[PDB]
Amino acid sequence: KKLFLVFWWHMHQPLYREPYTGEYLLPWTFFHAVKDYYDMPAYLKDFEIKLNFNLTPVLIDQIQEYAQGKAKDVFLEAIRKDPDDLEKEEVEKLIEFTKLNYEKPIYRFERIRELMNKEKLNREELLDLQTLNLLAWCGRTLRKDLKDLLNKGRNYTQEEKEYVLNKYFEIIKKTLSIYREIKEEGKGSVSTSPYYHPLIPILLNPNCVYETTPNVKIPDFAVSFREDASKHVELAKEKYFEIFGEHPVYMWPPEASVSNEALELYYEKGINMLATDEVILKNSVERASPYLRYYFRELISVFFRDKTLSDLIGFSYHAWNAEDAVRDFIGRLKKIHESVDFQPVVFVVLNGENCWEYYEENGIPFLEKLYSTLEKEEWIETLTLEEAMRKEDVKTEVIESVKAGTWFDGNFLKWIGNKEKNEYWKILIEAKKKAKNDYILVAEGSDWFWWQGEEKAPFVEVFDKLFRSFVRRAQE
Ligand SMILES: OC[C@H]1O[C@H](O[C@H]2[C@H](O)[C@@H](O)[C@@H](O[C@H]3[C@H](O)[C@@H](O)[C@@H](O[C@H]4[C@H](O)[C@@H](O)[C@@H](O[C@H]5[C@H](O)[C@@H](O)[C@@H](O[C@H]6[C@H](O)[C@@H](O)[C@@H](O[C@H]7[C@H](O)[C@@H](O)[C@@H](O)O[C@@H]7CO)O[C@@H]6CO)O[C@@H]5CO)O[C@@H]4CO)O[C@@H]3CO)O[C@@H]2CO)[C@H](O)[C@@H](O)[C@@H]1O
Repeated sequence: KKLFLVFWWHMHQPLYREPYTGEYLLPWTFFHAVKDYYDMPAYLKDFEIKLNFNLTPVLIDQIQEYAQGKAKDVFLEAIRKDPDDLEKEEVEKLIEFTKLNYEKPIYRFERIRELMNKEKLNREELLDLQTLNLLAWCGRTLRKDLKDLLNKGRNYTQEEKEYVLNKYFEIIKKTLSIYREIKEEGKGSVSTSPYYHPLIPILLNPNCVYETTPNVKIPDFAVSFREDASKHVELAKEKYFEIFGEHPVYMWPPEASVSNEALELYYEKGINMLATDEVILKNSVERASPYLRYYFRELISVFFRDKTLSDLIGFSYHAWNAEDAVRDFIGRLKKIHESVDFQPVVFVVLNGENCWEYYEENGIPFLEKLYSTLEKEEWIETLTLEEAMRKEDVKTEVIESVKAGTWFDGNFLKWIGNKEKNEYWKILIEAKKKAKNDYILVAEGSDWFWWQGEEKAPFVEVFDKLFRSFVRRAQE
């Protein structure tokens, strides 16, 4: 009797490329590419288990742009430049960016603490700040090549910094290939999402917000987004086929978001399986075991992730020592295993790039201990998505209706329902009436609405500038 364990690491970045200037206004795609997007699948070279990945098409577009040397990245130019050539504005952004990341364990360099305690910075100190910002995002693979520079800790030259950049761009150029490689070796499945990561249920039917939050106020949706919802899915299928050579039969719905109408859309577009959130399961059915393969109206397979295990990795285990966290994780799988007659299916689904920066050593002690330990538990079988979709010896159940929501509390309030978030929807609704091109699809990505109307964090104004630029460009 086995427990079936399915990791599904979701990788996404909204489009940071401003459409009028072509500049990448935040460097987060570059930094998560060099730290995580290559290195998360690359674990499969060293550990013989199954791990699955989701890549949004908008992320893939940006990785390709960086791999070609085409990406004009404003912050990265502030890193690359000799400090003598830095504008005052570029020095401020470098200092701001350091302070934002300063308490993260990946930034724990003695030299950074000293630099941030100085009132002014000369060229040598700025060179250190530039290079250490780069070295802080070093991924597992380059830890070996760059160990000399990591141990040096200070007194970096312009040529050492350019060496690090050259090795980082080599990593980016290999990033799409490693996803192809682990798929072709059978080591993991790769999925995608609707193209710009929108909230499909709201594009199809905004009234679905009332199923969980009946008293919320939303704008007047006087235009249809339903064919845009189709286009997001259709364009992602085309991109996926081009990159990976298959029609996608599974997709990750952005923010785990589902509704009855969204499930019908996915099925109509040929999607046979997806996953979503446990809170949605509990909001929708009575005997709500998340260890079953569900069939929505006998038409599309639906797994519900184990929210606790997914949240433990995402939010809690960063502060634990690696042995304790892995013992706790395995102990929780043991409890699941002993609590049921059948072979349970355990989906662990979370973002694959955002949590590691809070773990000691960028999560490498934790993930190496976890994957090493899973390799030796005979009663746990890690599965690809294809295997989980087809495994015959699992328990199943038919489900006829879901309560629309997302993995944020089972509802849509992170993206709609207050004055500021509603103002973005109103802008989009008005722009949709005059849209002439697919930049209206870009503006439907969930991220713009996520950041809107929150407490003012650094660079939040950049997301707003991008959103409105795509909305403006869509109408021309
Ligand atoms: O809340 C305040 C916040 O303050 C601090 O966080 C700081 C960061 O420390 C700082 O670096 C910066 O954030 C940067 C970030 O570093 C950049 O990489 C980038 O963020 C990207 C991100 O990297 C991308 O992956 C993408 O994020 C999408 C994501 O792909 C998508 O799946 C979804 O994911 C979030 C989801 O919507 C949330 O509900 C939650 O998910 C949880 C649920 O909460 C929970 O209930 C549970 O069951 O499951 C869920 C899954 O784990 O978190 C998910 C993120 O992991 O949406 C996001 C966002 O759309 O794109 C973003 C960019 O859009 O840019 C940012 C901003 O510059 O600044 C922030 C804030 O200042 C603090 O350390 C942190 O803990 C606090 O949360």
